[PDB]
Amino acid sequence: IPVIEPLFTKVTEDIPGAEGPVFDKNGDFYIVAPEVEVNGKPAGEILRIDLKTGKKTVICKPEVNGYGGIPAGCQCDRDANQLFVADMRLGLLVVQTDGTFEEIAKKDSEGRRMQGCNDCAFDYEGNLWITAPAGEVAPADYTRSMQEKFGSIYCFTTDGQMIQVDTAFQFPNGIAVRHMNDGRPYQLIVAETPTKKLWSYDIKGPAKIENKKVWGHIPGTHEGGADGMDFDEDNNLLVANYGSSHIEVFGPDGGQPKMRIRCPFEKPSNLHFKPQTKTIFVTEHENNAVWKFEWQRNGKKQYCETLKFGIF
Ligand SMILES: [Ca+2]
Ligand SMILES: [Ca+2]
Repeated sequence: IPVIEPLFTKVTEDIPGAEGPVFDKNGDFYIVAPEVEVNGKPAGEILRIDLKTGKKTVICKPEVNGYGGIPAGCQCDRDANQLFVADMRLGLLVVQTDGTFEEIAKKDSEGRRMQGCNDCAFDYEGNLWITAPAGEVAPADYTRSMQEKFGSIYCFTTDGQMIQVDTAFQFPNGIAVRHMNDGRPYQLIVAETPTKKLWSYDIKGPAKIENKKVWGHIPGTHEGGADGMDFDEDNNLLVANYGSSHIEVFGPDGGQPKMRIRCPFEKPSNLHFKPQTKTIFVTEHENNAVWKFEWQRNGKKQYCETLKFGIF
């Protein structure tokens, strides 16, 4: 498999469990620090990074009734410049730029208690597909599906429904949505970390997925596997292979990677493209840092980059 070795340039450092990189509607950059702790208890943070200086500013330190969150993944909204954040303890959060936030769901559409989330992906229809590898949200005792298959998948719809669309995953992690050229959402890709698998589903409509399939295979037998993921403008899927020192590049049809990207570290965690560029910001756990490198092309536009009142 072809492997490229692009220059990785340092962005920022010392962010415990550096995760969920995201750009907002203003082009501002954000990173989540799920692993920040205060006396052994979770006290996760959501930070804004000044790309010019690399200086950090924590805008939000989410906690509900004394229970600190473990913010792990982000997506920027389109109709409002707010961030939807997958939290391993609090579920789904909506965080404002001023640092204020709200807890979206205690329970799903079936009245079942909400599970802690890790990552999420907005489709062009505005529906948010979320991976839920943790057990029930706080106040429940923290649990994660690294060993047992109780990880779930949710779809938070435009009409405000938190619908569990699937479950029985062994740590569902990264997630991405494939769209047709006309903008129609038609395939969901879900990373199941320890099993070294990328699963796919046909999106038949909002909160409606069918035909679960093993879409791709993540290289290596190291501890870890597929973490964060995103598509480039040609629909190639770049997946951070935690523990392999590489970001895998799958073609539109999946299977085995068609190329790998060597990182100057062992634990790439998540990645995100800078709008209108080929620049991919990469978070990694070895140094709890953020880097950036130039990919072959621009990234696929995130939902936040689309236009509600767009003519074409
Ligand atoms: Ca993740
Ligand atoms: Ca991303």
